[PDB]
Amino acid sequence: KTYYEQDANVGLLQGKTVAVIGYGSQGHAQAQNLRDSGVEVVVGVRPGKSFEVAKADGFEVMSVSEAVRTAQVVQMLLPDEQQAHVYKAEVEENLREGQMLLFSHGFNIHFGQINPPSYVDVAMVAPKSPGHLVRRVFQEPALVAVHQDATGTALHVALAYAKGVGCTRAGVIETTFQEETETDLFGEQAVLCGGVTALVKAGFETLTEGGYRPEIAYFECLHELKLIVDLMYEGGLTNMRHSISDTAEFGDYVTGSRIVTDETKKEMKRVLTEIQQGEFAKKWILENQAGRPTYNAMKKAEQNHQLEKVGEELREMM
Amino acid sequence: KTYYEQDANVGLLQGKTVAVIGYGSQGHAQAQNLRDSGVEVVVGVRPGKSFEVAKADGFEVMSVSEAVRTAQVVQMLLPDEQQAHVYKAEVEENLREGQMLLFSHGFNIHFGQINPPSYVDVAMVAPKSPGHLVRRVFQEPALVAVHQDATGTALHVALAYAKGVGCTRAGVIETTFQEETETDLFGEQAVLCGGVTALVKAGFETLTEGGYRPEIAYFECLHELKLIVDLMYEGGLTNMRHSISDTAEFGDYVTGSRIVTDETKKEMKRVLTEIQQGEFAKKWILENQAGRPTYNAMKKAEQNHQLEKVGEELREMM
Ligand SMILES: NC(=O)c1ccc[n+]([C@@H]2O[C@H](COP(=O)([O-])OP(=O)(O)OC[C@H]3O[C@@H](n4cnc5c(N)ncnc54)[C@H](OP(=O)(O)O)[C@@H]3O)[C@@H](O)[C@H]2O)c1
Ligand SMILES: NC(=O)c1ccc[n+]([C@@H]2O[C@H](COP(=O)([O-])OP(=O)(O)OC[C@H]3O[C@@H](n4cnc5c(N)ncnc54)[C@H](OP(=O)(O)O)[C@@H]3O)[C@@H](O)[C@H]2O)c1
Repeated sequence: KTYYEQDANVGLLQGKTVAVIGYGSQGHAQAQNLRDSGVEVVVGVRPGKSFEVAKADGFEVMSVSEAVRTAQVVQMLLPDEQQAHVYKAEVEENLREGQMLLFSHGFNIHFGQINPPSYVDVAMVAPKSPGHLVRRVFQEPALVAVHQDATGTALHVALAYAKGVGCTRAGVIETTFQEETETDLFGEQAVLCGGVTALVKAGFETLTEGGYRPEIAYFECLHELKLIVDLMYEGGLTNMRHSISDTAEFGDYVTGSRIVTDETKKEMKRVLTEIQQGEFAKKWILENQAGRPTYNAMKKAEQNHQLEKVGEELREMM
Repeated sequence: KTYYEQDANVGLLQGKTVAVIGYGSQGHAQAQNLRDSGVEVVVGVRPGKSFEVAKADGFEVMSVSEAVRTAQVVQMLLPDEQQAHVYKAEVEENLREGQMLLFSHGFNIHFGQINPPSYVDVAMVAPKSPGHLVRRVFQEPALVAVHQDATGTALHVALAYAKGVGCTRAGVIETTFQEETETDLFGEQAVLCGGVTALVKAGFETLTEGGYRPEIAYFECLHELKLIVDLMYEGGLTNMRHSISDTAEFGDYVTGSRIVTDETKKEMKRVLTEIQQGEFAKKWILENQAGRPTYNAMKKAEQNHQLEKVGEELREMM
C-alpha cells in the first residue's frame, strides 16, 4: 500500500505552522523542502550553529519551547539520543490538543523514550535518502507510520507533510513504528554501514598485508565501490553484473558464498534479535548516559585507519 | 609515481592508427574517447551487434585480422576468456615490428594465455571506471603497466593512449601486469562484487525470514546502499559516517566486527592466495572450456532471487 501525490493534499496545512525542531541533516532539507511548497515553517532549535544557519536561511528561528507553543505540527529532527531530554523539558508541557507530533525515525516512540499524551497525533514520515538529496530532488521515497490517531486525519495530515516535503511524488509506503525502527537499525548495522565498511576494510588490509601498494588497494576496494553500487541502484544486481567483465561476474558467484557464510547469516539474526529485544537500544542509551566513552574511541580509530589516510591524497588530485 | 597530462603527448599517435579490437563495455567508450582527441581509430570486431553498432557510430569496422594488419596500436578489448582464441587465430600472424599490443586488464598476459612475440611492445592502460563513464567524463583514473618494451617508448606510447583516452587528466598510477591482475581480481571477488552482493542478499533474507515486508527489506538493504556509498566516494568512511545519524554510526562500530570476523579475513587471504597461484585463473579457464555449466546456472539463480524480483516494481514507479 503506497500513497501517492493523488492521495495527499497539503491544503490541510494552509494556515498551519509546521515547527521543525532541530536543523541538521534532516532538519535543514525538510524545512527547505516544505518551504518551497508554500508550507509555513518555524524552526525550533537551541542557540548555536544550527540557530544562526537557519537564521541566515531566512527562517523564524526560535527556542524549542516557543516553537511548540505556536505550531500545530511538531517535527522532531534532533538526534535520536537527544529527543527524550529535549521533549520532557521543552515539548511535553507545551503540547495542546490536535497537534501532530511527527518523527522521521521511530526509535524514541518504539523503545518508550517518548511517551506522548493522548490528545496529540503521533505519526512518522521517514525519508530513505539523506537531507541534501531530499532538498535538491524537491527543488526540481519515504515510509509513513501512524502511531496514534486522535484527530482521525493523522494519516492524511502526515501525507500532507509527505506531500509538503514532496515524498508523495516518488511514493510513500505505509509501515508501523516498530517495523521502521527494527529494519532501519538492522540495515545500517548488518549491511549498509557496519557490514560494508568492515568488508571494505578487510579487503584493503588483505591487500596491504599482502605486500600490495596501499594506493592501489584504495582503488579496487573503496573507490571502485561507488561505481559498483550505482549500477546496482539503477537495475539491481543484474545490471551491475552486466557492466562488469564475465571474469568479474564469475568471481562474484564463486567468492560471495565464501565471504558471507551460513555463520554470517546466523550472526545477522542475532543482530536482528538484539534489535527486537531492545538490547541495542539499551546499549546506545546507556552509551550516551555514560558520556560516549565507547563511541568516541571507536570513532577516532576508524578515522585513523590507513584506508582513510591514503584516501586523502587519492581523492584530492581528481 | 603518477603520470599526468604534462607527462604525456598524443603526438606520438599523429598519423598512427589505433586498432580497437572488440567494441563492448570498454571498446565503445575508449574508441569514442580516443575519437574526440583526434585519434585515428579503426575497430576490429567479428560481425554481429558490435559490428553494426560500431558502424552506426561512424567508425571503420573491419575484421580483427585486417585491423591488426593496418594498425600500429592493437588494443585488446574482447572478453578476457576470448582473447587467447582470437589472438592466435587472428592477431599473432599479423603482428609486425614496433606495434604496440595493448590491454586494459592483465589477465591473459600474466597467466600466460597470450605469449606475444619479441618485436612488439606489450603494455596496459587499465581504467578504473566502466565504459560509459570513461566516455562522458572525457566529453567534458587508470593504471599503466609496461610488460615488454621493444621500442623504448612503450611507456610513453601507452601514456599517449592514456592521454588519448584522457586518463592523464585525472591521473595514471604505474603498476605491473601481475599487480594489476592480482588486485583487480581480488577486489571484485572479496569486496566489490562477491562480498557486497552476498552481504546485501544475507541482510535482505534475514529481514524477509524475520517476517518483514520484502519491499521494506529492499529499501534498507539494497536501495539505500547507493546513497551510502556515494558519500564514501566523496570523502571516505569519515564523510559517510557524518551524514548518517549517530544512532547509525554507533551501530556501524558495534556491528561491523560481528559481520566480518578474523575468520572472514582468513578466507580473504585464501581467496587472494588462490588468485596468486593461478588457481582461480585455471578455474575460470576450464569453466569456459567446459561450456560454462557453472557460470550459466549460478547466473540464472542470482537473477531469480527475490531481491531482484521485488526490486523490479520498486524501481519502476520512481
Ligand atoms: N539521514 C539520517 O541520518 C536520517 C534518516 C531518516 C531520518 N532521520 C532521523 O531524523 C532525526 C535527526 O536526523 P539528523 O541526522 O538530521 O540529526 P542531525 O543531523 O544530528 O541534526 C541535529 C540537530 O539537532 C540539534 N540539536 C542537538 N541537540 C539539541 C538540543 N539539546 N536542543 C536543541 N536542538 C538540538 C542540532 O543543533 P546544533 O547544530 O546546535 O547541535 C541540529 O540542528 C533523527 O530522529 C534521525 O533518526 C535521520
Ligand atoms: N568494466 C570492465 O568490465 C573492465 C574494467 C577494465 C578493463 N576491462 C577489460 O577490458 C576487456 C574487455 O572489457 P569489456 O567488459 O569491454 O568486454 P565486453 O564488454 O564483453 O565487450 C565484448 C566485445 O568483444 C567482442 N567479441 C566477443 N567474442 C569475440 C570474438 N570471438 N571475436 C571478435 N570479437 C569478439 C564483442 O563483440 P559481440 O557484440 O559481437 O559479442 C564485444 O565487442 C577485458 O580484458 C576486461 O577485463 C574491463
